[PDB]
Amino acid sequence: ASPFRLASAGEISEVQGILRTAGLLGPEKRIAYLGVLDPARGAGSEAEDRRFRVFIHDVSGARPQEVTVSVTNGTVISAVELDTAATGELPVLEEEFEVVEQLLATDERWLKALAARNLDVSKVRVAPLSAGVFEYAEERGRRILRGLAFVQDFPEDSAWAHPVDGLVAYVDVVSKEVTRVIDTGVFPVPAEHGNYTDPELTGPLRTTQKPISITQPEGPSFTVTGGNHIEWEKWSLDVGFDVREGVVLHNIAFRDGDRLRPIINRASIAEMVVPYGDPSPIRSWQNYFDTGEYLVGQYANSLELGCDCLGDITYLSPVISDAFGNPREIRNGICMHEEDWGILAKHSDLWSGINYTRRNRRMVISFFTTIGNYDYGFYWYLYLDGTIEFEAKATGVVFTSAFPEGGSDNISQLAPGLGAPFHQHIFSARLDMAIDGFTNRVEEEDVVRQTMGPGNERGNAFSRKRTVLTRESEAVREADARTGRTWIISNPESKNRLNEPVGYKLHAHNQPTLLADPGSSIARRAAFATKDLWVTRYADDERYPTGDFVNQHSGGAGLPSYIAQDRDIDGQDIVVWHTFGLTHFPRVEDWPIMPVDTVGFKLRPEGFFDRSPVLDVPAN
Amino acid sequence: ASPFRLASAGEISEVQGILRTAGLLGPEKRIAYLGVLDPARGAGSEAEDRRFRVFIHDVSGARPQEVTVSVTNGTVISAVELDTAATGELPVLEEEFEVVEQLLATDERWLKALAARNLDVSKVRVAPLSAGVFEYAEERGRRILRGLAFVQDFPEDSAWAHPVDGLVAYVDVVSKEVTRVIDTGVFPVPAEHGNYTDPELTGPLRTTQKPISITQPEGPSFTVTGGNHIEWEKWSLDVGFDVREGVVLHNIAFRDGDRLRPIINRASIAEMVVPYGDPSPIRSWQNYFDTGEYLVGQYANSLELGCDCLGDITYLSPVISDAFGNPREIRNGICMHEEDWGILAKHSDLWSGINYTRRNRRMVISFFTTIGNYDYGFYWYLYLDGTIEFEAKATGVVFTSAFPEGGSDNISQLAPGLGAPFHQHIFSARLDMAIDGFTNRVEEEDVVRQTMGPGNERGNAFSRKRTVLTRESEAVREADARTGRTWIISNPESKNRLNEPVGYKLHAHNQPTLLADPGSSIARRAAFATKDLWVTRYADDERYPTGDFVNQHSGGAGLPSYIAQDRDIDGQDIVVWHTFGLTHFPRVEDWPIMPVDTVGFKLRPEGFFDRSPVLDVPAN
Ligand SMILES: [Cu+2]
Ligand SMILES: [Cu+2]
Ligand code: NA
Repeated sequence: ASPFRLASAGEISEVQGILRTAGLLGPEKRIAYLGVLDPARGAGSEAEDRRFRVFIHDVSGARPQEVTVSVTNGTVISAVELDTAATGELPVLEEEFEVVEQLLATDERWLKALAARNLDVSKVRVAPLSAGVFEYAEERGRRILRGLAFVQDFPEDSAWAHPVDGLVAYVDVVSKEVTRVIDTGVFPVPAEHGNYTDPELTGPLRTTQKPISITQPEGPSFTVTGGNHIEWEKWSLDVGFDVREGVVLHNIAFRDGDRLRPIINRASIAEMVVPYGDPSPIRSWQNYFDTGEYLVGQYANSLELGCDCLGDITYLSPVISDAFGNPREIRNGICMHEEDWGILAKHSDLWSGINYTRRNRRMVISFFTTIGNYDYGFYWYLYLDGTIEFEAKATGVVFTSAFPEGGSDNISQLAPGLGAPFHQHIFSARLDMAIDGFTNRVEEEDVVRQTMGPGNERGNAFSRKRTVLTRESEAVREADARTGRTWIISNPESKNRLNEPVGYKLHAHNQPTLLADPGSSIARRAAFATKDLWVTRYADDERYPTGDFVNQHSGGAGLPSYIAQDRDIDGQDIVVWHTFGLTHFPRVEDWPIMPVDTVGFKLRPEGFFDRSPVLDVPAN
Repeated sequence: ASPFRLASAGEISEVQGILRTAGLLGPEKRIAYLGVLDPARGAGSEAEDRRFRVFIHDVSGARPQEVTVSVTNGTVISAVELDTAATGELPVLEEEFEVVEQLLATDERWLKALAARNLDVSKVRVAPLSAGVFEYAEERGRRILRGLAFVQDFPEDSAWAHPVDGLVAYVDVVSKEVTRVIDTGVFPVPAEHGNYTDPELTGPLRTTQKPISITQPEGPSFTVTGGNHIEWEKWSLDVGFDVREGVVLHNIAFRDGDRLRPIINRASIAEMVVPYGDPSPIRSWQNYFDTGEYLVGQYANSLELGCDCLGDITYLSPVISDAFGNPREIRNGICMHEEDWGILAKHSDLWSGINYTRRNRRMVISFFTTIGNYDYGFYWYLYLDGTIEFEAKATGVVFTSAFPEGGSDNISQLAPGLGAPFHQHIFSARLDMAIDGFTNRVEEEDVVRQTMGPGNERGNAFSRKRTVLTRESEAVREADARTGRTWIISNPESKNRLNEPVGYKLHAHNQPTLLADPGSSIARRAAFATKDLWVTRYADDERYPTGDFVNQHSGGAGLPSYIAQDRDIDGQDIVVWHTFGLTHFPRVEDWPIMPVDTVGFKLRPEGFFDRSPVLDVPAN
């Protein structure tokens, strides 16, 4: 019934049938992206029309197409031919990754480079990576992947321990041509293995860890209805899944007495970029747009009970399309559970004699994705007190290189001869806000220091200032941790019982933003990552901070083009885009497999409620 | 057996006897502080000598004394008379709290102020607050408390809902004189109650929460020996307790193979200040030094199983002295337990076919204190991967005032006519470092951006720089979140297998430091709070960042005086002092009892180990 329900296998099969009947999905076509469109703005609107957006690639080299289909009515709504040299290439296909290593194994330049290093081609793995846009004019309008080589000594060996530095190749994956092979010189291949399940490396396993048992004897406190609608401790929301963005939260609302009060209409991680900071020509092109180029939902893991998710777990198993339009289920791809979260509130009062303690808990919605060497966990948390938090967990195996003799300013040493280039992991959260409805505004709040003098004779006073962002051209903001800067999203037409506008406050971690030179290719393609906060007026087609087609696309799309419209955002339907990330100088302890590091953000009520919203929590 | 064992009831009883026989503990004497002294520096220290430091107050007006006694030998080691106008007053005594309300209840100025407001003196509670040092020359050398009034409508009523603004009194608690009563005008006393257990306010309690059962069927993974020595998952440490500082961690070390490697010699929260930013003369003097003036350990809560600490809990019950030298047990004052902490490391490798997941855990050592309206939880965490983290949890009831007609730049409105002045909560962690031994140094690490040009043709490179702090005069540092600034504590004489000095990196939260004007009394007395990081050379008597006697001390004591010695800290026995805090603009949701907010810091290994230290964690 719900328009926000997960896509079903039948819906995906029906999209395939509709495309086939329309003549759009013959044997030379491949589906590079397929996802459900959210309902347009309008309460009720069209009753039931589930629409899907499809990007269709052609392996014969014909122009690709963007197609919108109505699965309800069995019709193609629109189909447009794309000029990829202008608007960008489609996302990378899983089947294109395998092509790179195979093509290189028969290229005379590649074989000659490996022979110079006394390497057996049968043992050389090639990491196929997105190409970006640089100085190679022949790449415009072609689908290019770039390949970096690693040696696998035996089938269970971690190839990441054995990078083949000084060598890179570029491959046209449609015409199946190796365009360039670049060899800047022989580096020793690091010889130490990185096999973290080898007892020679682990030593004997610990026998000291006693079990921790987390159980819910009466079951969990949340309910799931309609497949993906959650009700938990006054919160209400729908859990969506999109092959590009991964988990998407819809319709986040809080039940305050008799009233269901909206907070966030749609929350997602709408892009994530991983730029590398090594100026070697072997790697200076390396920038992953995991969301926009690779599609993080496509690579979601099946999560194992007791290992990945511990406790009383409820799973969702989202369905995506494969490259031919057949449904593929990601079994146990989303874990949901509640967690104890320590003390919520506590006070022992001398004068009244009352001692009061209450415990907190949070609802957790998570998934994990694996892109090559890296593994990322995406965690959304809802707390009893109205706080919403996102946390990204980064782990996996660091990307490696040789460590140059004499050292490096841009690479860490992990093991003898083994380096790890400096890089960042930067996320963009897209928060389509709906604080008590859609009439919202953003205020920047700074601490204000005051000078000792008249009206402040003891020099103790301090204050704060709020500045309303009224137009998009002034809504590109930077962090300032030293002034305690936060941003408040409020509804100027909905007041609390003190006659102040209701609001939520965004607390950032204030980590560095994109470090690359502003003139670089990556700064132009990932312009969102250069500033901490952007606010736009809502528009149906403004979905991603990097635009629709990120692969091999120059600048020109995404947030800088949206904000040029300079739209009114003072008490309007607005979207907050928050950039946050980790700057990774790898340490020895990250090798041979990296312990989790985290980054995120949170939103806390700011006069949204008329008093604490957790006065009705029982004592247990 | 261990020199670091908790003080026992028998030890305190023996101190009382020694003082009594020496003639130092007559009926006019009160113990304001008593604590065990740490062993002096000595890698061959064998002969047991348990020494206690005592501050003795005299209620008849005679000079107080600082006394050191040896419990082992039954002797007074030293006894010095204190000139408090010079070096500061002794900490506030619990018995002096009651004296303020009783003295004001018979003062004709106070009674006339209450009569104008139609307040029954029997219902007026007085919060007894520390005085600080301001313009009143008559207070130098006298023990002063200041009192602010709150109305309790009935014995179980929350008086904090009913502040009596416009009224403050100063009291000499030794001569039992009311020195000043200041009445700046009548403000309405806010009438709404704040009784968070009243069903009229809570509404019906939730019936939706289902239980979360956390058990350890084989018991916990840590061992406790000698009363307070912990071994857990390669970690080794001693858990101390001091009536001023609270929980103190000693001898933090990590067992790396067959070697016990020291990391931190002593960790404590050595001061915490709560400065208020309301310029009203009723409150412009208000600054709590909860550690230095009140002693946070003496107000530690007894923690209840299943409410305060959930899971398989091991308790410590520290012993302190009362004002007469009798031992007093704080039953269940410290909770220790381990808890699951999500994913530790995870990777699914395409090329090897190996799927790997391990879970993380942390050891938790905590206590809770209550000082008047506020309640603070102090949490130390040890993680499997070598991370050490501190977290403070702030809750309780916010301090209130009237909300002025026409509003305020320095006070939030919480309820009709009820205000909450702006304030901060600022902590100082004192970390006596011992990274692989005592020869340590500190480096400041900044991210370095690079410009596009030769050697960086694509404009992607970035780097970092490290600056060694070589003398105390250059070791007062500020945060810089925009450049990703961290501090590394390393041992230049102990190298990892890559021939780099072993180290640990301190990650701050980069919250604002003290906001008061630099010329203010509070900036002088809480100078530590004006900067994020200080490094000193270790000295036995440099224990607190604010000096030994904080109460009514005129300023400059502690860190500014220590740093002025300008000692060598480059490869020496050093102490790191980290300032961190919360800036609190109270929100409606903080009333009538405030949900927990948190702040803290963490330390992560930085080439301390030769590879990841958690390769031997089993799958379970
Ligand atoms: Cu990384
Ligand atoms: Cu506060
Ligand atoms: Na919106």
